[PDB]
Amino acid sequence: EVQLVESGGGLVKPGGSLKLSCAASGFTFSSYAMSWVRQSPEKRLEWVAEISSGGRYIYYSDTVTGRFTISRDNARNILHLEMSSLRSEDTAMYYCARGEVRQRGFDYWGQGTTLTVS
Amino acid sequence: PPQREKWSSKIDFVLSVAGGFVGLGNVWRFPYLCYKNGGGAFLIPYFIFLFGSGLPVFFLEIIIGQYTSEGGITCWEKICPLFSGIGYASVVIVSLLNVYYIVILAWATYYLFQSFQKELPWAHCNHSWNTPHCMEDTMRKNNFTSPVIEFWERNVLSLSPGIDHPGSLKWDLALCLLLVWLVCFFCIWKGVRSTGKVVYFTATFPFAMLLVLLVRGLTLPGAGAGIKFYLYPDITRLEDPQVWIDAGTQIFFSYAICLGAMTSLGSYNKYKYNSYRDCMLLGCLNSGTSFVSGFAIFSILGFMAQEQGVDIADVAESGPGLAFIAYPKAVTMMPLPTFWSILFFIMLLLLGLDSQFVEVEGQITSLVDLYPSFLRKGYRREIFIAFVCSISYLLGLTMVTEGGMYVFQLFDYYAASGVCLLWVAFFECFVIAWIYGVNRFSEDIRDMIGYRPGPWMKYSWAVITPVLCVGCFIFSLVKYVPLTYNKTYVYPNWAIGLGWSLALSSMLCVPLVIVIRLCQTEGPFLVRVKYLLTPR
Amino acid sequence: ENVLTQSPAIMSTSPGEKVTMTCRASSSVGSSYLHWYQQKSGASPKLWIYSTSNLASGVPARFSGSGSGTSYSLTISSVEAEDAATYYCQQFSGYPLTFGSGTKLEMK
Ligand SMILES: [Cl-]
Ligand code: NA
Ligand code: NA
Repeated sequence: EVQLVESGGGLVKPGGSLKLSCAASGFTFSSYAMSWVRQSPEKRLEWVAEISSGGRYIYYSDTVTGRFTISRDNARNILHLEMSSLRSEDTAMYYCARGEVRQRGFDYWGQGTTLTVS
Repeated sequence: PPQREKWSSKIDFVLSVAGGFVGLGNVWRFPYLCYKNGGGAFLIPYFIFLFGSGLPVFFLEIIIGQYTSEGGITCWEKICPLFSGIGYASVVIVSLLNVYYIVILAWATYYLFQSFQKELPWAHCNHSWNTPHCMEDTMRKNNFTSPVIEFWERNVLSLSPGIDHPGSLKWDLALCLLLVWLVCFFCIWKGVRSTGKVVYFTATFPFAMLLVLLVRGLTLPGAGAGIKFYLYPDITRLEDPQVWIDAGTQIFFSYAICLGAMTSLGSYNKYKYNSYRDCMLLGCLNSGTSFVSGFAIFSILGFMAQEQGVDIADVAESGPGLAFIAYPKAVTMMPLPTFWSILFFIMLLLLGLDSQFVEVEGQITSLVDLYPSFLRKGYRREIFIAFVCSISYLLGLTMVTEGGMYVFQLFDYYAASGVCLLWVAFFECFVIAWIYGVNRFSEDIRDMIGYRPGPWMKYSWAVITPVLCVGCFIFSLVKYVPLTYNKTYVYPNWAIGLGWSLALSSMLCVPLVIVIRLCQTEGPFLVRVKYLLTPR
Repeated sequence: ENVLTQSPAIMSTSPGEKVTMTCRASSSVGSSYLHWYQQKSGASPKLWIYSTSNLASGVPARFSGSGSGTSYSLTISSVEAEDAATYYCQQFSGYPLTFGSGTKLEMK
């Protein structure tokens, strides 16, 4: 049973930092690329950051292009998302999505972590 | 230096492989390798190498080109710089292949020019080049040799009775070879490639003519015995190592594997281009072309065996002139045989010319990827085109002499389609699978195609292709039988040594480059290896 | 970015009636890279239609997808009460990945 459990949801100050933790289970985490997708309170989905199967190909959206860091820990089968300079327009609902096949898409999602900036 | 260009269209890559690795190795080489190795028993290692090694290393080579955006040699400086000698090995293999492949097209052009008169010269025994043993094919059943065999052996080849006697240079074949090299030079140095014309006439008419030959071969009487020879295998023949290595190198020959040609054609792909479905569809096209042309030519051979009253394995040449015996013999039973002969040898010229353009382009692309800012675009690169063509022509003149057929069989068995192909394919798969990593290369492939290669490609680069290449190599060595032309000629020791010299000059580019790079870099040997395994 | 302008979010249709929703792309999606996601009320999204034609696991046969290049559409043959959710199209081709806007399917 493929299960993605996100962690690290909480309130931070503007300009602060936070570190989410998508803990994957039930499958080999090393063989699937992982993406962080956030959902605004206006329910507008936006892809945030994708890391590849082994962590050498890392892609960012233009809203987080120089202040977000995404990493894996293939030993512990857990995914990260390091945030920096968190502005007001970054309050969202963060999902980790197992996006490995580009022609299959984000086939397995997980729970959520409410990031609140105030 | 100018940046490396990409393909102008998606179909420019597809039409460059479909004319590139679908050529004379399908309509000419697979027939006599199947014929020489018993017919039915050849297909089992053929399909084993086709699925375990052929399509995997074909897609691997194209996708190595697509990742690195480099051709042949410098593609290995971004995967494993220690094993950059795979690229030079590929360049040596493709150079020797260019030489004897253009010799094949010289024979096809000589048949084309000899087809222009109103009576095909391989149809009757009335010519100066025949023997008193010449009996017509219909009169065989009513030590006798057919007119097609003596035409091929005594007018085209003018076959001396050994490689020790080269005889004299055949100016007929020499001028034919010069004409085909001028055609190859005019289609590379101009850079035409017939972009507005290869969509229909190049892409379909060879396959349309192959379908015509299929329809002709299946309607000949006695074609069922030839197809039974083609398909029904002898398991006792599989115990001999020549079937396995001949089928494996025919797979690695048909696909332009261990040449740098498919890396070079993949190097012009866009980065985010899905090469997997194109590689699979075009590999099915290549293997289907070989298997269909095998059906056609072995139906013709079964007819020839029925007509001449001789066994199927003994009716024609068990050597590199099968497509110039059986196919012209089938041409002599088509309505208006002169026109169909002209169309057939235009077919062989088109197939071999498209190949020779593609692998000459791959060799040039590799050798200009080595040196940017020297062979930039012209006035120095254009001279080097003519230099490569002239040296390959002059090396091709050794197969034009009266004993040059033996030099051809030497080149064909050894220089570019033997243990050298197994060597370089094993080293490609070993490097990618273990020194680069199946998972690291699969991550690259997902980054640029979209998905990781499955347990077919991953385990084929990891286990299946290395175990097939190592097993066939050591099985040919531990049960060695020497090269024989047409099952009767025994090659001398110097000729076998020359063939092994060609094969090892293909092989020894890998250990020479490994030793050169382990001697150039400074430090202890473990540090030198660990520096040269890291991609750049 | 490849901004995917989708159909307006507020659409309200009776159950059992054939509905559709379009997804216009600013760039050209390769038609094997545009996927559709169904996100219910208060839950996480899940993959619904991938490569704009195929149906994901757990997706009923009443759902379908069509279109290529620029215009892409999701189509339900007969809407049930469990189809009330928000649907996002998403090109998964260009490395700045973009989801489409909301298209909220509600009952009457
Ligand atoms: Cl073949
Ligand atoms: Na060809
Ligand atoms: Na071929």
